[PDB]
Amino acid sequence: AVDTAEQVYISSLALLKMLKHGRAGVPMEVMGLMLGEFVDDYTVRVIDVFAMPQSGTGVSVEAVDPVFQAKMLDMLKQTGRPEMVVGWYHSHPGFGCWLSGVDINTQQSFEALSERAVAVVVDPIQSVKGKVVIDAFRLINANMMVLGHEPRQTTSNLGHLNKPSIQALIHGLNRHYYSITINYRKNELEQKMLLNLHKKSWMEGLTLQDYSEHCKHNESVVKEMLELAKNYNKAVEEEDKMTPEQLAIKNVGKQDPKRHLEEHVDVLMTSNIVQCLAAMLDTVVFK
Amino acid sequence: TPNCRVALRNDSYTLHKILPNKVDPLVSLMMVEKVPDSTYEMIGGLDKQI
Amino acid sequence: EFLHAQEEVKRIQSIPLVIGQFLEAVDQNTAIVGSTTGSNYYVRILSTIDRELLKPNASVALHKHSNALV
Amino acid sequence: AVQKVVVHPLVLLSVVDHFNRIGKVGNQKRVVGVLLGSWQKKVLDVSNSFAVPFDEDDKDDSVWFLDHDYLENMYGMFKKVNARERIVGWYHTGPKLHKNDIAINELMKRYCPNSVLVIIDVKPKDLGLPTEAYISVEEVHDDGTPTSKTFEHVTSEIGAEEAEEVGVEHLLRDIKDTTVGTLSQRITNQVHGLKGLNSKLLDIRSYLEKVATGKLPINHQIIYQLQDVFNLLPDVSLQEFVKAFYLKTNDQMVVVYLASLIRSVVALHNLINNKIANRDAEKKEG
Ligand SMILES: [Zn+2]
Repeated sequence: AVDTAEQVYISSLALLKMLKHGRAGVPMEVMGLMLGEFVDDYTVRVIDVFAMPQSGTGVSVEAVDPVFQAKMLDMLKQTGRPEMVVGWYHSHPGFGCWLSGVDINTQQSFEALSERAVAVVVDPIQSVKGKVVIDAFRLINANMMVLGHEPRQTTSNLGHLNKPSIQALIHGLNRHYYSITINYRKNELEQKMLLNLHKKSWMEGLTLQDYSEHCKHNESVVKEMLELAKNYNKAVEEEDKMTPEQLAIKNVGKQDPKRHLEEHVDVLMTSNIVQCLAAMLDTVVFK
Repeated sequence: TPNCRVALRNDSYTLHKILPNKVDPLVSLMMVEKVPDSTYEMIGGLDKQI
Repeated sequence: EFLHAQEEVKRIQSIPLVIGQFLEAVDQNTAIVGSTTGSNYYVRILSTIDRELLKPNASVALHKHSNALV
Repeated sequence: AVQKVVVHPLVLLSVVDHFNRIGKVGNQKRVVGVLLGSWQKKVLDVSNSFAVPFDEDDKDDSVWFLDHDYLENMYGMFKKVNARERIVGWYHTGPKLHKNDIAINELMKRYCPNSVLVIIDVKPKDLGLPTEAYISVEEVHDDGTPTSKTFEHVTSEIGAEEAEEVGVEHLLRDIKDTTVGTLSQRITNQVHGLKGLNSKLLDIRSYLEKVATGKLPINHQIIYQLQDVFNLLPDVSLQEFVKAFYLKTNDQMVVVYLASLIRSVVALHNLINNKIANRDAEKKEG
């Protein structure tokens, strides 16, 4: 009768509702509630994520309106599907992820009212390059002071999916709460239709990018390649032959030998091949 | 070690690494590094001060 | 994955960020730079940047979070 | 006066969410909800949406019901939590639409003046077929035909802003198709760029074989709308010939002398170093 290793099943539209609401008010700590379904002991799912109307207080238990939620939940019973909340979320743009002074209290109020109520922290100012630092957490009780926390029993995936970094284990890990693993519920009827409407172009794959700027682009690159070739000429004729293998390894440039020599040459080669082949095909097709 | 700079972690304020060479910012004014500008015989007349 | 790695290093460095100044160099792939908001830092460099460009205390680029040489 | 719409991917999967919500007991095979919008100048943009319970009797195909109190509640909640997003129209699924969509639209134009609909395709997702949109127009028909509605089409697109693509890219993680490809993605772009061409040719081939073969009253509009394509395409002449070999020589010879010289000498320099490195360890192993 204890936890081992839970797994949070998030949906594709769940995280999309998380990023847009987090990006919406960035300097005002957006705050909403997480709605899912406890399917068994140690797997938990969430498909539908709604937001909450915020207040002057901010992320707290007071911004959670009870009469708005039950009015909202009742109207969701007839449209879509009725279910019970399984947690909450908030946004910490000022730092990474850890449970704040009042985040731990509203966690206690939710796991006393609901069952376990996993809290999700999303940093909207970090989800920028190609990755998101979304993490969820779960409070452990203070009664297990003589037993080691995270009662893992039959699992070896816990070394994966994140290790606790120095910016995480300073605030509350692992003595207050613990981390949890989250995977992505990918399936068909969602994934291929997202790709075919985002990264897909029908009329664009056969255009010609008319040759005012096209052959013009094949001229500014020849000059800088020539100077690199003359610089490549300068090093190859030079040929220091006193202690060569140490002089080569302590004096690297990472731009002379083959870095700036074939990079643009490859780019100019592929572009005119694509351009001429698309030019030849339309001459085969169009009369 | 006197005037020993160290790398401090910016989260827990823990030591990271003993740092190398001592405090010398703005040595661009220092160490002129160019030896020839003028010879000795182009002064003349002031040999006592020399 | 090698093409993912080139794209990763490309988009890691073309974002709005602060401008700092080179101060000193420890060794290969680690240097001592400080911001223009004071409070001298200690970060790593990227291997793209030519090492024969920071002898003086010249203006460099610093990330907001990693605060590394960009 | 709508140029084109550009709804995020948030409602796209949603409908499929709500279609997955109803499919346990639902025998309607269509999902009709309410589209939200933020009408800026002339281009349209959708961020959010919601659904509403809707059934339609297949007998007499003219009987529908919409819950407006649920519309008046949930929209007022959305404006309360987010005072940016407002009503712009509605949506349904299924390519074959039922003929009450005029009756849906004429009622809820008391909400939105420039009311607009978007059709998504939940089951067809194999060929190239994104979302589709119409516009609410009330004219006679053309000039000499009886009066009608004549749903006019507005072009569509799937835009994608910042701070959702990182949520998009991190959910893909399967092929991910990086930008400018190394000559193999571009050929596939021309393959399925042309697999969409003959598909439209085959589709319009089945159209002309049923537009006269005695089926329905031919549209005088579409008659000259097809005629100005065939005798307006360009042909070959002498001027096209002398110009093509002029610039094809120019577009080739650079790639000739860049590939055949620069890539060649590098491989020779790579030959020199390893054969020296092969013979230096060989002369000094023993
Ligand atoms: Zn918080």
